[PDB]
Amino acid sequence: GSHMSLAIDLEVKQDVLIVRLSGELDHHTAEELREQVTDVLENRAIRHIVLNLGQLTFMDASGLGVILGRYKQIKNVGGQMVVCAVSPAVKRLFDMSGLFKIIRVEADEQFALQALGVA
Amino acid sequence: SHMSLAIDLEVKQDVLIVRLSGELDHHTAEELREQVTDVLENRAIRHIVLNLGQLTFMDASGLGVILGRYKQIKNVGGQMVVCAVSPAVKRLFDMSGLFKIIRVEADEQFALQALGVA
Amino acid sequence: NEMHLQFSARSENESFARVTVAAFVAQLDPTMDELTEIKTVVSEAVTNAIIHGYNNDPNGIVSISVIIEDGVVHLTVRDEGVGIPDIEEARQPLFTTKPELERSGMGFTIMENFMDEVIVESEVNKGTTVYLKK
Amino acid sequence: MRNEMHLQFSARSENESFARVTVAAFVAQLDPTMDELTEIKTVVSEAVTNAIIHGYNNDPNGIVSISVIIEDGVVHLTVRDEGVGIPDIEEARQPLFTTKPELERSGMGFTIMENFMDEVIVESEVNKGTTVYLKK
Ligand SMILES: Nc1ncnc2c1ncn2[C@@H]1O[C@H](COP(=O)(O)OP(=O)(O)OP(=O)(O)O)[C@@H](O)[C@H]1O
Ligand SMILES: Nc1ncnc2c1ncn2[C@@H]1O[C@H](COP(=O)(O)OP(=O)(O)OP(=O)(O)O)[C@@H](O)[C@H]1O
Ligand SMILES: [Mg+2]
Ligand SMILES: [Mg+2]
Repeated sequence: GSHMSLAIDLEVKQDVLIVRLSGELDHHTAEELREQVTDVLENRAIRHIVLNLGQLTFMDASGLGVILGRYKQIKNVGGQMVVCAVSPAVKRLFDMSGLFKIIRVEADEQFALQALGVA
Repeated sequence: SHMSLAIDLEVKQDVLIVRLSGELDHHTAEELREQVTDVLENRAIRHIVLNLGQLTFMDASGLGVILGRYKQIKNVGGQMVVCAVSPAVKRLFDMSGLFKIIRVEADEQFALQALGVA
Repeated sequence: NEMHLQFSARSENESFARVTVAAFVAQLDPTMDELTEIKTVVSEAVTNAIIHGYNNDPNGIVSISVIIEDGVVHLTVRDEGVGIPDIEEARQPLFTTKPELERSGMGFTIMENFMDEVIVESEVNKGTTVYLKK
Repeated sequence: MRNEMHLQFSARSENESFARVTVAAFVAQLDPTMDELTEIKTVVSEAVTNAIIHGYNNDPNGIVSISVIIEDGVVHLTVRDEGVGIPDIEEARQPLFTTKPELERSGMGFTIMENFMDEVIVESEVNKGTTVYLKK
């Protein structure tokens, strides 16, 4: 839907980029996310990313792809990426890809910010 | 197998009230036809009031089942009144020219008044 | 952009079919009315195929195509069913060959009023095709 | 008894959501659970995306064909591909393997399909096409 089928929300808290997702995260949609995020990383010195999946309706391997791509971006700058408000459906995919061994998970945004020494 | 159209029926004296919720299509209109003709066999019904207020969709299968029910009511000297008709549905009553044979009312109280029940 | 959908001729698939169609066309951001007409038209043509074209025999298959281009919705419904003998006669308002099933004979009339065009091609015992444009 | 649906559509990413939702709709007739449905939609999306990114390289003139033959409570799903194919299918069957890293693909596609379905048969001949059969 031109972001309907998804809805991306971004906010920088000092050196941290928060990405809040609402909708389905698939090939079509994960490409748009990638475009907006990589765009913010070029324009600002972002060290950490927090990904709020609380309102996420769906996710496929296209969702894992864009997440790892973002982690490698964050990895080089010596940062951390934290996902929060993850539903079981989505948590499951993190278990197969073994994405967890590289991405910290938290209950909500506040605990993700605490994990990044911001709060 | 009914969640595509919910059918609510109630007999008030010699009047059968049919209130519809959902879509009224081929599949769905056939189930309506069955419950109604069934009530007509078990009870001496002269008039029918069709409340279309919560109706989401209707096709020519809707007209068909209504027309078949009119002929049934015509036979006993009765009247059929449809009420709370949406524009979309009203439009179809205009093509088939179903109006020439079916009275239309604002809604269920006025339908009943037209039938001298209230 | 194009979509094609086939399915066994069971009345239980009719809603699914028209909803599927409306979902694909929604990419042209139509109105609720514009959508309502399309879904009705689809429902009208698909029902014809099932009751007439296959005589309510589920082993039959209904084929719906939706080719969208330059804002135009090119909808086609086909069936390899019974076919239509006299088409100039079926096109006659209030005409039907299934009055035992309470069919009112309003189909093509509706399709005609909802669509900017309606072409019904057919050969007996081969099946049929109905092309609509909006 | 059985009921079947077939869906074809242009290889564009804007149709993907549409396709899996359509499949999920048809399958819904077996009154599945939200998890059962989610796995199927995930699976459909996984296979359909494979066809679109690894058969037709994002090119839309391609056509993806999904078949859903339901019978005796079983869902028999299939996907097609008249585009480029898999030269070493068995090697593709290897966890994490991908041709597209510039496109950030992780090689999960099949691993996901195998874990969500009771069966996964991938047939293919190069330059001819690719066909993934899933059962549940
Ligand atoms: N796919 C088809 N195969 C064979 N005959 C068909 C087909 N579609 C329509 N017809 C014939 O054309 C006549 C026309 O259409 P309409 O579509 O007006 O019919 P009905 O189905 O009789 O009416 P209604 O839409 O009110 O149910 C039908 O009565 C039927 O005999
Ligand atoms: N329809 C297809 N046509 C041609 N090659 C295919 C097709 N489907 C899969 N493949 C090949 O199988 C390999 C693997 O699968 P997966 O499906 O796991 O891949 P990805 O697409 O690389 O991974 P992911 O699903 O995580 O993005 C692909 O990299 C691709 O080369
Ligand atoms: Mg008809
Ligand atoms: Mg893949």
